[PDB]
Amino acid sequence: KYRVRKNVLHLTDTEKRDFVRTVLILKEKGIYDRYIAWHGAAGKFHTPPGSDRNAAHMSSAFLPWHREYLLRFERDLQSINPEVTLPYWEWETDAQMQDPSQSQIWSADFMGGNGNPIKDFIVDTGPFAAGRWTTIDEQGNPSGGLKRNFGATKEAPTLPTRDDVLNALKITQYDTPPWDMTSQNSFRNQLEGAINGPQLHNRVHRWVGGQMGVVPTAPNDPVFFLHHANVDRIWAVWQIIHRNQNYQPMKNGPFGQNFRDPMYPWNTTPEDVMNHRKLGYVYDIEL
Amino acid sequence: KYRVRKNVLHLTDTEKRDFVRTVLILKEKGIYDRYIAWHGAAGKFHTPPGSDRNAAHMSSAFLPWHREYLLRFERDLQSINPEVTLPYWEWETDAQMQDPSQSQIWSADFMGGNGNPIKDFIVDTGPFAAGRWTTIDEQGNPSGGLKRNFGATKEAPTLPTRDDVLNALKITQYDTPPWDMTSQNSFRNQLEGAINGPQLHNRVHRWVGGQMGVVPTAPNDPVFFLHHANVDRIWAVWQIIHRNQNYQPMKNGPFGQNFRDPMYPWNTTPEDVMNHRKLGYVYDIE
Ligand SMILES: [Cu+2]
Ligand SMILES: [Cu+2]
Ligand SMILES: [Cu+2]
Ligand SMILES: [Cu+2]
Repeated sequence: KYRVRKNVLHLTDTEKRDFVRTVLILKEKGIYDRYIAWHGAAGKFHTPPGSDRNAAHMSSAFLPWHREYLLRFERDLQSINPEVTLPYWEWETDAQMQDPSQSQIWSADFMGGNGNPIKDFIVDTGPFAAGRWTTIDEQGNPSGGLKRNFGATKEAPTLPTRDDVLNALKITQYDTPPWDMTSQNSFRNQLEGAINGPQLHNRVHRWVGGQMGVVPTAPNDPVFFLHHANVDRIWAVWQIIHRNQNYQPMKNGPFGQNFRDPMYPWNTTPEDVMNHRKLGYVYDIEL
Repeated sequence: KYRVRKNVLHLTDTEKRDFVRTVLILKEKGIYDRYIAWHGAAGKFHTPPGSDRNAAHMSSAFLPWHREYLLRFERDLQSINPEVTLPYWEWETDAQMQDPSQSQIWSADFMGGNGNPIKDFIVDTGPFAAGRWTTIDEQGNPSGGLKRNFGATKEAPTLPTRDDVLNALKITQYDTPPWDMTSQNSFRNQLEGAINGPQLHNRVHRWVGGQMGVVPTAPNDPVFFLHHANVDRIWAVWQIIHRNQNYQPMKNGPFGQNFRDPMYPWNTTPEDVMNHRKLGYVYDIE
């Protein structure tokens, strides 16, 4: 319960500065790119092979995989600066703004702003602007700078709402057979946002555009973690509320999606990460 | 010094059988694919990005990466059957055969044969023949069966010799800057076989052909692990010959390559695996 994960909006200027500084060190040290590689690597690991499901997306392990991912990332942040925890991007409240792109998350002392359409949507402002921050492609090579294009798409013009989130929280079953993009009455599939998609998680990715708009390049934007922190938070809340509903499938799902299978590229199981508090962190709204 | 790793040729018919069994169980359970994927994923992790070095090859970590690789793989074998250990293919003595394709390793009770020249060099004999063993491409999709094409290439018509190995054992330095394939007087580079390549390690791969001959697909062929078992043994010998040499670079190389850097996709450092005996295994003949 010790590590407290705060809403981006409640961060002090000092906190915002400290977080960015720590990320920039993770980048400079070679560590940040391991996260990009791990995420892409899970996308190529299909469960079972030739299925549309993979280790991190399109099936039950979507939630615990990303939880494990953020935890490792946070420990790395911590090892540079023990005062630093992983903030979350409460995007359903940004959604309530007349213009969500005016959110303070996108300020130059934080994430920086939207892309420059004269420079093919290259991010120009903030700590991660072209020149200060280099990106990698799906092959592991430099790809020339962060891009963003907020709301550009027809299918994802807006961020998910507070009501979308509340409706997902009403769902009873964690997941359902056949444990994929077609599952119904599935919290997992709901939060992930395949149900009449893109909705919720998938929608945020789409809305941001740039590298975030394409799954294998998504972690290239540091806001990927802030976004996923919000997803992980929504999930933790679902668990608090539905205390007897456990992870599914317990067994006899595809290998890698069961409660006790390891989650490639790790040996970590969904069981290992089910109780977030046990992992050493808590979300501010729990207090 | 408890788990002992044997020469393929010294295995009993039943050791061979149980090894084959255990591999097949690993495949069926989905665990084998993790090894294919880890290996391909580390091949796309360049250190630094854009360099020709990657986490697992063409730089210093090649030896400790694969040692860690086989360590985890053998543990997985063990969890199915505590009697099964990783054998090693001693390809330099096989090279002394008139026709190395007649080595017992390729018998039908073990690894199976060379590919069938009529059926696109699809392997059709042994436990891993098409219809009995599915294979996977660079992108993780099914791909239609094991292939092999022994000695079919101008660049590797033959396996490496006892003398190739003996010579590599003479190099004084584990490795040398710039910690890549151009490294001179480098043990790691010699063994990997980029010096006037393909030699040794590189050569064994090209000689086998099929999935073995292209690095991101190589672990589709179970013979990968037997080959790298031998590479690992060879490093083990060298370390004993040069007892006062250590791993390099200790701190000057790219991140991922230094003594206490983690080796993607694991947190394991080279340091963690410098002592194979500490890891819980020894090779028959030491
Ligand atoms: Cu993801
Ligand atoms: Cu995502
Ligand atoms: Cu390799
Ligand atoms: Cu190899």
